[PDB]
Amino acid sequence: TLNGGITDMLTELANFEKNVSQAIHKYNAYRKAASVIAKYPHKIKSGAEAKKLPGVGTKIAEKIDEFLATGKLRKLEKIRQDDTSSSINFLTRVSGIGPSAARKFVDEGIKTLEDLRKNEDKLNHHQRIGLKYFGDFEKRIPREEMLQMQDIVLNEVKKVDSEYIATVCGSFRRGAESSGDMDVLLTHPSFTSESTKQPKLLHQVVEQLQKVHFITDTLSKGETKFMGVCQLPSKNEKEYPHRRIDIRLIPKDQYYCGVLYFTGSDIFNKNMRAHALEKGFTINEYTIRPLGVTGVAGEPLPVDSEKDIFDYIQWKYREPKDRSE
DNA sequence: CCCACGGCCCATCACC
DNA sequence: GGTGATGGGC
DNA sequence: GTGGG
Ligand SMILES: Nc1ccn([C@H]2C[C@H](O)[C@@H](COP(=O)(O)NP(=O)(O)OP(=O)(O)O)O2)c(=O)n1
Ligand SMILES: [Mn+2]
Ligand SMILES: [Mn+2]
Ligand code: NA
Ligand code: NA
Repeated sequence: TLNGGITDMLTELANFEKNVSQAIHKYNAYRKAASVIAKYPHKIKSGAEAKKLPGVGTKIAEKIDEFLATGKLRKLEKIRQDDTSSSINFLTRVSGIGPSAARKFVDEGIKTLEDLRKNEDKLNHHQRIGLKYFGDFEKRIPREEMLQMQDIVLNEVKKVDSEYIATVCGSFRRGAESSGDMDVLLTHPSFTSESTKQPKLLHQVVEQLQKVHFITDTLSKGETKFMGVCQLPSKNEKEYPHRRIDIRLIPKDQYYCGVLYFTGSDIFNKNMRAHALEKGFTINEYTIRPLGVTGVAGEPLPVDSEKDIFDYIQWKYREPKDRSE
């Protein structure tokens, strides 16, 4: 909340570049600037002060100057008033509609929730589910409900096979009081980086959760990755909101790089890979690998904790609750 | 000045 | 029909 | 939009 007025401006500018301009690198630029400003311990009094930070350059500093002088930014006013940009920005709030589809709809004169209902025939399955649960999907999930969800997922997973390990990651694991969705990491001793020892590994768990009517809809489903919709049961009382759930099956011998990754935050992961590279390592969601002189990655290093990955790249260990960058 | 900007799974659509 | 191309998501 | 090169 120290520099919240600035980070809101930068976030809104970022979304505009992603959704409307389709400039993904500008989007990331703004997001980067917002994050670096966000973990800055003094409250910014001028743009030149902010320009000291990496990620904040000339253009953003100007915008910070204009904002601190007037409490708003003209560029954002023009954007909000512009009706095509407005329409396109809104449609992307529907799951399954990205910058491309949103722009295509608006060009056809389709630019509201009602217009989407009226033209439902033009939506794919994903976009239809997103439209259906539009309100629910923009609701935060209180941590109290996450724990109820966690209990159910962990248990039904046990009911299929007790050797399964299901770990809730994401913002939940970072100890957030509310989450946008539920992220589940799944492993089994059969599945390592050396085979396909079980087929239907992810299917069994998905199917079991559908059977107890916890999972209600499927957005996508393959052999290692499920993207879908879930809902808590009601005791008798108003229904719980339908929630987004992601399930990711990962080789058991790569569990810790997996849980590090799926815990996030997404920007923290960009920071960690960025530092890891300066220290002669390449990290992804699966492994950490050393680099030779030529910039050629060796074979995966041994990992048996999250702290192990931190030690290689010589970072002091940070609790998941301190990765919300 | 100029360019690189963590990446891969899954669904669908254009094209043959 | 099978594909390669692309979008959307994490 | 930014910073390293
Ligand atoms: N581009 C991306 C997208 C996601 N991720 C990782 C880090 C995230 O913590 C994890 C899950 O993403 P997520 O569910 O969209 N957001 P996250 O759980 O961190 O916070 P919420 O908005 O869900 O409450 O995937 C990433 O590293 N790079
Ligand atoms: Mn999440
Ligand atoms: Mn998620
Ligand atoms: Na700077
Ligand atoms: Na969307």
